[PDB]
Amino acid sequence: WAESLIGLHLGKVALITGGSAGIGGQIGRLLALSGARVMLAARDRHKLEQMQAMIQSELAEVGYTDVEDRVHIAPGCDVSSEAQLADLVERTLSAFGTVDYLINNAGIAGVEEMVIDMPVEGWRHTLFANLISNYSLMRKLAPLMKKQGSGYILNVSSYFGGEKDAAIPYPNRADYAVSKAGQRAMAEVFARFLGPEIQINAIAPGPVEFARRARLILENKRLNELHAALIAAARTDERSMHELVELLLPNDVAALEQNPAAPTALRELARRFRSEGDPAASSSSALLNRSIAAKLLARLHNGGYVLPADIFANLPNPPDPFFTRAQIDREARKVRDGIMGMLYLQRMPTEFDVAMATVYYLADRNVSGETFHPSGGLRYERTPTGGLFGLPSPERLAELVGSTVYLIGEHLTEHLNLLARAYLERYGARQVVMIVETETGAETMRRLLHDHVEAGRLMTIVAGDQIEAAIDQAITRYGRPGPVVCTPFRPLPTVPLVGRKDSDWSTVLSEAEFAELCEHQLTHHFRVARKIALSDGASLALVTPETTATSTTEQFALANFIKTTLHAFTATIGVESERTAQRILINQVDLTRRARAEEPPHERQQELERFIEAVLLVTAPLPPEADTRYA
Amino acid sequence: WAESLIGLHLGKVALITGGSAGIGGQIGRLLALSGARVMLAARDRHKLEQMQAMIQSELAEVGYTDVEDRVHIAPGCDVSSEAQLADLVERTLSAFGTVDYLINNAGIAGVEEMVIDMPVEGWRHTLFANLISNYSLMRKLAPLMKKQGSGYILNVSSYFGGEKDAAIPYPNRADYAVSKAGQRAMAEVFARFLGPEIQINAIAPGPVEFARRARLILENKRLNELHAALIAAARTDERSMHELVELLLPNDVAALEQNPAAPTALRELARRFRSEGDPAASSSSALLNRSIAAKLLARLHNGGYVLPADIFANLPNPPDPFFTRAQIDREARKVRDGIMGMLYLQRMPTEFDVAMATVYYLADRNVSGETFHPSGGLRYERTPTGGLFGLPSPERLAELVGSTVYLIGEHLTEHLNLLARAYLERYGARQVVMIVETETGAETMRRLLHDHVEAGRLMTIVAGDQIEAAIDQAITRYGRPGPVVCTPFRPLPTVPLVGRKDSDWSTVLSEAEFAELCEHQLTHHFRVARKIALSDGASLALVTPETTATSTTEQFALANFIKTTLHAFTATIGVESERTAQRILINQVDLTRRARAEEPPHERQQELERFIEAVLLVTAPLPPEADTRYA
Repeated sequence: WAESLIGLHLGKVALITGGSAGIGGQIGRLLALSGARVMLAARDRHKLEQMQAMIQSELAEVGYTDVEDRVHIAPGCDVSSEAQLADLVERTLSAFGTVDYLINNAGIAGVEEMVIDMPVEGWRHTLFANLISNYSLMRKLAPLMKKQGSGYILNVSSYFGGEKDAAIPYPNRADYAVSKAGQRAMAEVFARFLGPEIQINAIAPGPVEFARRARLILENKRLNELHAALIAAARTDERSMHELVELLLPNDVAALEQNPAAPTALRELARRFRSEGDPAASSSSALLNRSIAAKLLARLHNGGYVLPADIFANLPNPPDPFFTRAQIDREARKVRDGIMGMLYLQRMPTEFDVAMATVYYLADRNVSGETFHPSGGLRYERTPTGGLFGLPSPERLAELVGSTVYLIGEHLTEHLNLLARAYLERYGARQVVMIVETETGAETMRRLLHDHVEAGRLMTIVAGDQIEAAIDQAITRYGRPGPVVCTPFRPLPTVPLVGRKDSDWSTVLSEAEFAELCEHQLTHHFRVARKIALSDGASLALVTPETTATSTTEQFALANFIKTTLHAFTATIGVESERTAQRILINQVDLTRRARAEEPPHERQQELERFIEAVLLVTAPLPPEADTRYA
Repeated sequence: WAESLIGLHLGKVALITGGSAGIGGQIGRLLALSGARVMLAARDRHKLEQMQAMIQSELAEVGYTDVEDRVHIAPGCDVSSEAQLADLVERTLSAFGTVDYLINNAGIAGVEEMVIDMPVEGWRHTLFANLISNYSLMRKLAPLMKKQGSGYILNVSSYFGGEKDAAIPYPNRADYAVSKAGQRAMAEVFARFLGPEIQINAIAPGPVEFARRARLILENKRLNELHAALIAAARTDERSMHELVELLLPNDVAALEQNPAAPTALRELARRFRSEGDPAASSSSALLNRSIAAKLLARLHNGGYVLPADIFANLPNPPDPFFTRAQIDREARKVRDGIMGMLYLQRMPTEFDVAMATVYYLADRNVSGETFHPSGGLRYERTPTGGLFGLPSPERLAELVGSTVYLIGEHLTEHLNLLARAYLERYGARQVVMIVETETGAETMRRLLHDHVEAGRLMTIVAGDQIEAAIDQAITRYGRPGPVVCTPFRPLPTVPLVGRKDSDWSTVLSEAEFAELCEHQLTHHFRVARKIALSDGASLALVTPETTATSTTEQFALANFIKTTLHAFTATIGVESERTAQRILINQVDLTRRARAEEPPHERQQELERFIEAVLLVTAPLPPEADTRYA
């Protein structure tokens, strides 16, 4: 079966991260059979050694000699560590000389939580492991590729990283989805710079070849239903969140339902628990357990709600089982049937087959900037990214009277000034809280908005790199937001994206600068979305970098990289929020365009008004339902 | 070099249309080397025989025996003819038994004109040759594939057929672009029905490996500039189009520029010809030649303008050269440099290389509904298809007072009623001309709109299958349109899209019914767009079929097929119109959605209002420029 492969990649040197198992192991195996010398990098030494021994044995079977020279390993390699990536490249070049194929295959599942349960450092770790590592190894290996005249970079992405002009939501997986989309976007925007010498493509396989995860889903559902009901009740109830949570302390579903003084949101939730609950499960008669309570308390504390850390210290523990085996097995079959039901071909691909298709694809010298699907044929949700638009309804705009608006930004002073004035002057917002990065940014906005500052309608807060603490200041001092608009603090850098063939690339976008780019243009939005969703914001517009007719070709590339990658975040958290009955509406407003000629004197003011209308379209709330006694 | 290939497809039977040359010939060649028995179909017998002889010789070289049994040909095969497709399938099954791989490769370039110069029968011929042929061969070969448990359909599409969620404009090639997009859309929507037994995918290669075409471009540019200026002048000049064309009869650029009584549009055009013209070319001193005049006369006659057929009979002939060799060679280099400048890899792929990548791809058993790019890495324009939107500006809506609106449809009576009322009652349109297919449709709309009928604001015309003649009736009797809205006359069919494994497929969507689908859901819109652009309509909304919660799964599939395929048309004619300085704004409004659960009692009226707003957004004209003496 290896006859088609032998010789296909003879004389190539390949580095495969995550090479000890899964798709990466099979790509390493089949590249070796096809004649390439391979360096397999992974964290676990023992698994790598077994893989290396298996491959070398198979090479000897089909006639290669000196097989120890053809398959090397790099154990203990954590691709999230920049120092270890340098060590890996040094080890590889010492073994084999120049690398022909960089197979960026390593990937961690990530935090596996909803955004509002996702620690910021956990999100960052996923980005370093799954996305920044890919840029870093390219940055270390592309100079030698370009010098020798040929090279190939393959980022092993995922179907759940989306496609060129559409985003794919991956609820409870926003960090993973963003890193996958970033892998594809890196190929899309770096191809023109890396050509003609170097090809760069992504592969995005679909599903490839349990009770514990199902129980977690049910525990998460209980958490979401409680959190949404408490957030909603605190919105329209005179009682504090502290007083509302005290209603849950008896941990008695029927008693809460029957409490005439409990808010309707909580009473109706208790009725649902009793009706939809399995009578053999204690979740049908108890509101929560200690694990759910602690996670709920963290959500509330992370949303700026004030309540004692020991409020659940005397919570009665429901007896096992909280969910029955029947409930858990039912959810597990639902998960499995959902995944199987995606497959047009009704059969799960193997890792071997996906690797074989990838190894054939690597022979194709005429593709760059593409995302190849070695398996696919999937019925799954899809959100085409952006377009023509208009203004929202007059009744939705009338809902902005008296609102509290947060605006976040620094560099886009003209946008921030106009947006503040539109909310305040056109739609009678009560106040605008302007959250900037630095004192210099604060003074700039205060001068641009001096009239509204002097009248108490424009407040400024300096966030620095502590945006969550700044939002807590806004919550405490000025009240929770309705609309929030989040723009990046920083402009895009202007450094080269590739080096000249005979240069040392010393001025090219560094590994650290790429990480800084992700921090200011992706993580910035995730932190705001996380905090604002937790803090009961009504709507949130995420704004991507601006490009103008004077932007450089590299800035256009990076803007489109950010636009594509952020659309995966926006799509995912949108579906997460909808499916969990959070009310917050999260949307993305793009300021950039792919080509320079598409940029706007008069067209400038027209472009700024279009931005204003797009933001109003996604931040103007719906009017409440009418009083049924009269209308 | 064939070592990787031998055995890869051993025992497969493949039918390749367009198999005598180009990519199809190389796919046939490499499939044969890989062990498949191949039937090569093409029109020219001699070229096919040479290809067959070359392949058989190569098979004998690498060790196959009885090579005449491995490579057959089907000469004189015109895939645009349904009868010849039946003959081809009978010939193939007689030779080889069941076909494993259908390689739908045949394709003609098509009409190679702008939509407004494109004969309707020429458009239809391209659809039959390039798109309907693909369905017809699938319909004849899929039953045997499903019966034996395996099969593969590959539609050889093009990069200029777009991608899953974005359209790619191909000006002067709308018929080709639509057929290419339809090939991809057929794979996308039929995959779920054809699985698990049958895979269906498309390939969309980019450019693969002149003075005459450049001269045609320059002649077309002269045509476009004259036509746009005449159309514009007739709009605001008291003189008839007949009288305006008489100003061109001296065929003297300088005299027209200097004529104080000539409309400013024509005087400024003549100045441009003199300034931008090569003084050694007679196009700098003569307005047109007899070839351009005849094509211009056809445009005007096809737009309902009245002027004698012999109006250019005494036109002075400009001496050669009309365009200089320098001008022609300059345009030729511009065309070439444009295509080369697309390639990220700065090198043109060969037909052999694209075929090799396709033959490797055919081994992948885990992909269906995909579009594989065997070459790619292209910097080219892209229009992401659809989304959130709003209402247009109040000043744009005020421009609708006194307008003449055409509405075209029959089945969507509720949409047509509401749209007519919105234009008439909300925005003070002067009149609405309702163009339906049948008398029964006319009486239905007349009853729904009886108040506006009785008041002279709603006129009805019955078009049958002669929509162009019906529009001429509207032009003559009621005046030229501003906004036009074009909806399909017919609903989508409800027949099965595949048959049961042991059935004869007698109820499955027939080849004729697929052609009828294209006529009513694609050609219908092309004919209207062509006629309305020629007739100086100000805007045109193309509306795709409606789906509701009661639509069948097959109707959802066909609606998305039409939506994807029509977006290629809309994108192409949009860019064509913009690049040639036509003022007409053409956009697409989609009524369907991919999934059934995404369909709307109350949500129904909300969905209809959204449709109204989308149509107003693309049909409300811009206000004119203000009088500079005062503002």
